[PDB]
Amino acid sequence: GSAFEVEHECLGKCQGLFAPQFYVQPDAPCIQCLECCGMFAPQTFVMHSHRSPDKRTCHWGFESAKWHCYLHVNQKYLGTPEEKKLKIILEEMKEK
Amino acid sequence: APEYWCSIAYFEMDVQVGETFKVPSSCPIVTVDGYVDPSGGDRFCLGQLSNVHRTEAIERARLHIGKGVQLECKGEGDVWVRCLSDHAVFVQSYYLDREAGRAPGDAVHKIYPSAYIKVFDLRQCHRQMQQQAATAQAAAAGVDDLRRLCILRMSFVKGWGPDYPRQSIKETPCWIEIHLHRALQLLDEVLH
Ligand code: NI
Ligand code: NI
Repeated sequence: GSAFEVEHECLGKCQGLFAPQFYVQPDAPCIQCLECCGMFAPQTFVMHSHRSPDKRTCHWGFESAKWHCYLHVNQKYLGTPEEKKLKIILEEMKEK
Repeated sequence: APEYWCSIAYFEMDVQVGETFKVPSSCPIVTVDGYVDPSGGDRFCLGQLSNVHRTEAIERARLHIGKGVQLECKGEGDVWVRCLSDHAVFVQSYYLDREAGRAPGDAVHKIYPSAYIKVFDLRQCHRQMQQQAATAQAAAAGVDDLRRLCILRMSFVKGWGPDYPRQSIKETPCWIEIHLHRALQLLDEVLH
Protein backbone atom coordinates (compact mmCIF):
# COMPACT_ATOMS: atom_id res chain seq x y z
CA GLY A 1 0.00 0.00 0.00
CA SER A 2 2.65 2.54 1.09
CA ALA A 3 5.89 0.67 0.39
CA PHE A 4 7.11 0.98 -3.22
CA GLU A 5 9.75 -0.94 -5.15
CA VAL A 6 13.26 0.38 -5.74
CA GLU A 7 16.55 -0.71 -7.38
CA HIS A 8 20.24 -0.11 -7.86
CA GLU A 9 22.73 -1.04 -10.57
CA CYS A 10 26.04 -0.81 -8.62
CA LEU A 11 28.61 -3.63 -8.79
CA GLY A 12 25.71 -5.77 -10.00
CA LYS A 13 22.02 -5.16 -9.63
CA CYS A 14 19.41 -5.45 -6.89
CA GLN A 15 15.69 -4.90 -6.64
CA GLY A 16 13.91 -4.27 -3.35
CA LEU A 17 10.76 -2.96 -1.56
CA PHE A 18 11.08 0.31 0.35
CA ALA A 19 8.78 1.08 3.29
CA PRO A 20 9.09 4.76 4.36
CA GLN A 21 7.48 3.88 7.72
CA PHE A 22 10.64 2.05 8.92
CA TYR A 23 13.20 4.63 7.81
CA VAL A 24 13.46 6.23 11.30
CA GLN A 25 17.26 6.47 11.76
CA PRO A 26 20.16 6.69 9.16
CA ASP A 27 20.94 2.99 9.86
CA ALA A 28 17.26 1.75 9.88
CA PRO A 29 16.51 -1.42 7.81
CA CYS A 30 13.68 -0.22 5.57
CA ILE A 31 14.49 -1.99 2.26
CA GLN A 32 14.08 -5.71 1.57
CA CYS A 33 15.99 -7.67 -1.27
CA LEU A 34 13.25 -9.19 -3.32
CA GLU A 35 15.64 -12.19 -3.81
CA CYS A 36 16.84 -13.03 -0.27
CA CYS A 37 14.13 -11.22 1.72
CA GLY A 38 16.74 -9.51 3.88
CA MET A 39 16.13 -6.00 5.31
CA PHE A 40 18.83 -3.42 4.56
CA ALA A 41 19.62 0.17 5.44
CA PRO A 42 19.80 2.20 2.25
CA GLN A 43 23.65 2.38 2.30
CA THR A 44 23.99 -1.34 2.88
CA PHE A 45 21.37 -2.10 0.17
CA VAL A 46 23.53 -0.26 -2.34
CA MET A 47 26.27 -2.74 -1.49
CA HIS A 48 24.00 -5.82 -1.72
CA SER A 49 23.89 -7.85 -4.95
CA HIS A 50 23.42 -11.52 -5.76
CA ARG A 51 25.00 -11.17 -9.33
CA SER A 52 28.77 -10.76 -9.71
CA PRO A 53 30.30 -8.12 -12.07
CA ASP A 54 31.31 -9.21 -15.64
CA LYS A 55 35.05 -8.42 -14.91
CA ARG A 56 35.05 -7.24 -18.30
CA THR A 57 33.49 -4.15 -16.90
CA CYS A 58 35.55 -1.85 -14.69
CA HIS A 59 33.80 0.22 -12.09
CA TRP A 60 35.14 3.76 -11.42
CA GLY A 61 34.09 6.16 -8.60
CA PHE A 62 31.74 3.99 -6.61
CA GLU A 63 31.17 4.84 -2.87
CA SER A 64 28.34 3.57 -0.64
CA ALA A 65 28.36 6.93 1.15
CA LYS A 66 26.85 8.29 -2.12
CA TRP A 67 23.93 5.79 -2.10
CA HIS A 68 21.56 8.65 -2.69
CA CYS A 69 22.90 9.10 -6.26
CA TYR A 70 22.57 5.41 -7.11
CA LEU A 71 19.16 4.33 -5.69
CA HIS A 72 16.19 4.63 -8.04
CA VAL A 73 12.61 3.44 -8.48
CA ASN A 74 11.94 0.10 -10.07
CA GLN A 75 11.67 0.23 -13.85
CA LYS A 76 8.30 -1.46 -13.51
CA TYR A 77 7.16 2.01 -12.60
CA LEU A 78 8.30 3.62 -15.87
CA GLY A 79 6.06 5.33 -18.37
CA THR A 80 3.27 4.68 -15.83
CA PRO A 81 0.96 6.86 -13.80
CA GLU A 82 3.10 6.44 -10.77
CA GLU A 83 6.55 7.40 -12.06
CA LYS A 84 6.50 11.06 -10.99
CA LYS A 85 4.89 10.52 -7.54
CA LEU A 86 7.35 7.88 -6.36
CA LYS A 87 10.39 10.00 -7.26
CA ILE A 88 9.42 12.81 -4.91
CA ILE A 89 8.74 10.37 -2.07
CA LEU A 90 12.13 8.78 -2.85
CA GLU A 91 13.72 12.26 -3.01
CA GLU A 92 12.08 13.13 0.28
CA MET A 93 13.63 9.96 1.77
CA LYS A 94 17.03 10.98 0.42
CA GLU A 95 16.67 14.23 2.47
CA LYS A 96 17.12 13.12 6.15
CA ALA B 1 46.83 26.36 -30.81
CA PRO B 2 43.63 24.57 -32.01
CA GLU B 3 40.44 26.47 -32.58
CA TYR B 4 38.28 23.81 -30.94
CA TRP B 5 39.65 21.51 -28.26
CA CYS B 6 37.28 18.73 -29.17
CA SER B 7 34.27 17.91 -31.26
CA ILE B 8 31.41 15.64 -30.32
CA ALA B 9 29.07 13.54 -32.45
CA TYR B 10 25.84 12.13 -30.96
CA PHE B 11 24.34 8.87 -32.11
CA GLU B 12 21.32 6.77 -31.47
CA MET B 13 22.40 3.19 -32.25
CA ASP B 14 24.17 3.37 -35.61
CA VAL B 15 22.75 6.61 -36.82
CA GLN B 16 24.31 9.96 -36.14
CA VAL B 17 21.73 12.37 -34.80
CA GLY B 18 22.19 16.14 -34.90
CA GLU B 19 25.18 18.02 -36.16
CA THR B 20 28.68 17.57 -34.78
CA PHE B 21 29.20 19.93 -31.76
CA LYS B 22 32.53 21.73 -31.86
CA VAL B 23 33.93 23.01 -28.54
CA PRO B 24 35.95 26.28 -28.54
CA SER B 25 39.38 26.29 -26.84
CA SER B 26 38.08 29.00 -24.46
CA CYS B 27 35.41 26.57 -23.14
CA PRO B 28 37.57 24.15 -21.26
CA ILE B 29 34.41 22.57 -19.62
CA VAL B 30 31.60 21.38 -21.84
CA THR B 31 28.30 19.97 -20.50
CA VAL B 32 26.40 17.37 -22.69
CA ASP B 33 22.88 16.76 -21.31
CA GLY B 34 19.26 15.78 -21.98
CA TYR B 35 17.64 19.25 -21.95
CA VAL B 36 16.73 21.50 -24.91
CA ASP B 37 18.62 24.87 -25.21
CA PRO B 38 20.12 24.78 -28.74
CA SER B 39 22.65 27.54 -28.11
CA GLY B 40 26.04 26.12 -28.83
CA GLY B 41 29.12 27.27 -26.84
CA ASP B 42 29.75 25.38 -23.58
CA ARG B 43 26.69 23.13 -23.60
CA PHE B 44 25.51 20.56 -26.10
CA CYS B 45 21.89 19.62 -25.40
CA LEU B 46 20.38 16.49 -26.89
CA GLY B 47 16.75 16.74 -25.66
CA GLN B 48 15.58 18.68 -28.64
CA LEU B 49 17.16 16.67 -31.39
CA SER B 50 14.91 14.89 -33.94
CA ASN B 51 15.42 11.48 -35.46
CA VAL B 52 13.02 10.02 -38.01
CA HIS B 53 14.10 6.43 -37.01
CA ARG B 54 13.76 6.85 -33.33
CA THR B 55 12.10 4.03 -31.31
CA GLU B 56 10.22 3.67 -28.07
CA ALA B 57 13.39 2.19 -26.48
CA ILE B 58 15.63 5.12 -27.52
CA GLU B 59 12.97 7.51 -26.21
CA ARG B 60 12.86 5.63 -22.90
CA ALA B 61 16.62 5.86 -22.54
CA ARG B 62 16.86 9.53 -23.42
CA LEU B 63 14.82 10.25 -20.26
CA HIS B 64 17.67 9.05 -18.04
CA ILE B 65 20.36 11.27 -19.68
CA GLY B 66 19.21 14.03 -17.46
CA LYS B 67 22.04 16.33 -16.43
CA GLY B 68 24.38 14.27 -18.51
CA VAL B 69 28.08 14.82 -18.16
CA GLN B 70 30.89 17.40 -18.15
CA LEU B 71 34.01 16.87 -20.09
CA GLU B 72 36.83 18.97 -18.80
CA CYS B 73 40.12 19.76 -20.51
CA LYS B 74 42.68 20.24 -17.74
CA GLY B 75 45.82 22.36 -18.19
CA GLU B 76 48.18 20.38 -20.46
CA GLY B 77 45.29 18.73 -22.46
CA ASP B 78 44.26 15.99 -20.02
CA VAL B 79 40.54 15.10 -20.16
CA TRP B 80 38.34 14.38 -17.17
CA VAL B 81 34.70 13.35 -17.09
CA ARG B 82 32.23 14.25 -14.36
CA CYS B 83 28.94 12.27 -14.38
CA LEU B 84 26.31 14.80 -13.32
CA SER B 85 23.50 12.40 -14.37
CA ASP B 86 21.77 10.12 -11.83
CA HIS B 87 22.50 7.14 -14.10
CA ALA B 88 25.98 5.90 -14.78
CA VAL B 89 27.73 6.35 -18.04
CA PHE B 90 30.01 3.93 -19.87
CA VAL B 91 33.28 4.82 -21.46
CA GLN B 92 35.89 3.55 -23.90
CA SER B 93 39.35 4.94 -22.83
CA TYR B 94 42.70 3.43 -23.51
CA TYR B 95 44.01 5.25 -20.51
CA LEU B 96 41.47 3.50 -18.28
CA ASP B 97 42.35 0.28 -20.06
CA ARG B 98 45.92 0.83 -19.07
CA GLU B 99 45.28 2.04 -15.49
CA ALA B 100 43.35 -1.11 -14.74
CA GLY B 101 45.73 -3.53 -16.43
CA ARG B 102 43.46 -4.55 -19.31
CA ALA B 103 44.32 -5.03 -22.86
CA PRO B 104 43.54 -2.01 -25.10
CA GLY B 105 39.82 -1.89 -26.06
CA ASP B 106 39.15 -5.01 -24.05
CA ALA B 107 37.13 -3.38 -21.29
CA VAL B 108 34.29 -0.89 -20.78
CA HIS B 109 34.58 1.67 -17.92
CA LYS B 110 31.43 2.43 -15.92
CA ILE B 111 31.53 5.79 -14.24
CA TYR B 112 29.15 6.25 -11.38
CA PRO B 113 26.92 9.18 -10.61
CA SER B 114 28.73 12.24 -9.07
CA ALA B 115 32.09 10.69 -9.95
CA TYR B 116 34.97 12.74 -11.37
CA ILE B 117 37.38 10.54 -13.31
CA LYS B 118 40.35 11.16 -15.54
CA VAL B 119 39.96 9.55 -18.93
CA PHE B 120 42.84 10.77 -21.03
CA ASP B 121 46.46 11.96 -20.58
CA LEU B 122 47.96 13.99 -23.35
CA ARG B 123 51.61 13.26 -22.56
CA GLN B 124 51.06 9.49 -22.33
CA CYS B 125 49.15 9.53 -25.59
CA HIS B 126 51.94 11.48 -27.23
CA ARG B 127 54.59 9.05 -25.83
CA GLN B 128 52.75 5.93 -26.91
CA MET B 129 52.33 7.65 -30.28
CA GLN B 130 55.99 8.61 -30.82
CA GLN B 131 57.18 5.33 -29.60
CA GLN B 132 55.04 2.90 -31.60
CA ALA B 133 55.74 4.96 -34.75
CA ALA B 134 59.49 5.23 -34.23
CA THR B 135 59.70 1.46 -33.60
CA ALA B 136 57.58 0.23 -36.49
CA GLN B 137 59.63 2.52 -38.72
CA ALA B 138 63.01 1.38 -37.44
CA ALA B 139 61.93 -2.31 -37.46
CA ALA B 140 61.48 -2.05 -41.26
CA ALA B 141 64.89 -0.25 -41.65
CA GLY B 142 48.17 1.44 -36.22
CA VAL B 143 47.33 4.64 -38.17
CA ASP B 144 43.78 3.69 -37.79
CA ASP B 145 45.04 2.36 -34.48
CA LEU B 146 47.08 5.40 -33.43
CA ARG B 147 44.03 7.52 -34.35
CA ARG B 148 41.98 5.68 -31.73
CA LEU B 149 44.29 6.92 -29.01
CA CYS B 150 42.92 10.44 -29.66
CA ILE B 151 39.23 9.52 -29.35
CA LEU B 152 36.82 8.67 -26.50
CA ARG B 153 33.33 7.20 -26.80
CA MET B 154 30.73 7.15 -24.13
CA SER B 155 27.26 5.74 -23.72
CA PHE B 156 24.73 7.36 -21.35
CA VAL B 157 22.49 4.91 -19.54
CA LYS B 158 23.51 1.49 -21.09
CA GLY B 159 26.74 -0.51 -21.33
CA TRP B 160 27.85 -2.87 -23.98
CA GLY B 161 29.35 -6.19 -23.17
CA PRO B 162 30.00 -9.73 -24.11
CA ASP B 163 28.85 -9.86 -21.00
CA TYR B 164 25.93 -7.58 -21.91
CA PRO B 165 22.96 -7.86 -24.13
CA ARG B 166 24.53 -5.64 -26.67
CA GLN B 167 27.95 -6.26 -28.04
CA SER B 168 29.07 -2.88 -29.45
CA ILE B 169 28.40 0.76 -28.71
CA LYS B 170 26.44 1.26 -31.91
CA GLU B 171 23.83 -1.00 -30.39
CA THR B 172 23.29 1.35 -27.50
CA PRO B 173 20.37 3.70 -27.60
CA CYS B 174 22.31 6.96 -27.04
CA TRP B 175 26.02 7.58 -27.06
CA ILE B 176 28.66 10.08 -28.26
CA GLU B 177 32.12 10.00 -30.00
CA ILE B 178 34.62 12.73 -28.99
CA HIS B 179 37.67 13.61 -31.11
CA LEU B 180 40.40 15.38 -29.13
CA HIS B 181 42.10 17.91 -31.42
CA ARG B 182 45.46 18.54 -29.77
CA ALA B 183 46.06 14.77 -29.75
CA LEU B 184 45.13 14.64 -33.40
CA GLN B 185 47.46 17.52 -34.32
CA LEU B 186 50.30 15.75 -32.50
CA LEU B 187 49.64 12.45 -34.32
CA ASP B 188 49.53 14.43 -37.63
CA GLU B 189 53.04 15.71 -36.92
CA VAL B 190 54.16 12.24 -35.94
CA LEU B 191 52.84 10.75 -39.18
CA HIS B 192 54.97 13.25 -41.15
NI1 NI C 1 25.97 -8.83 -0.99
NI1 NI D 1 24.15 -12.61 -1.51
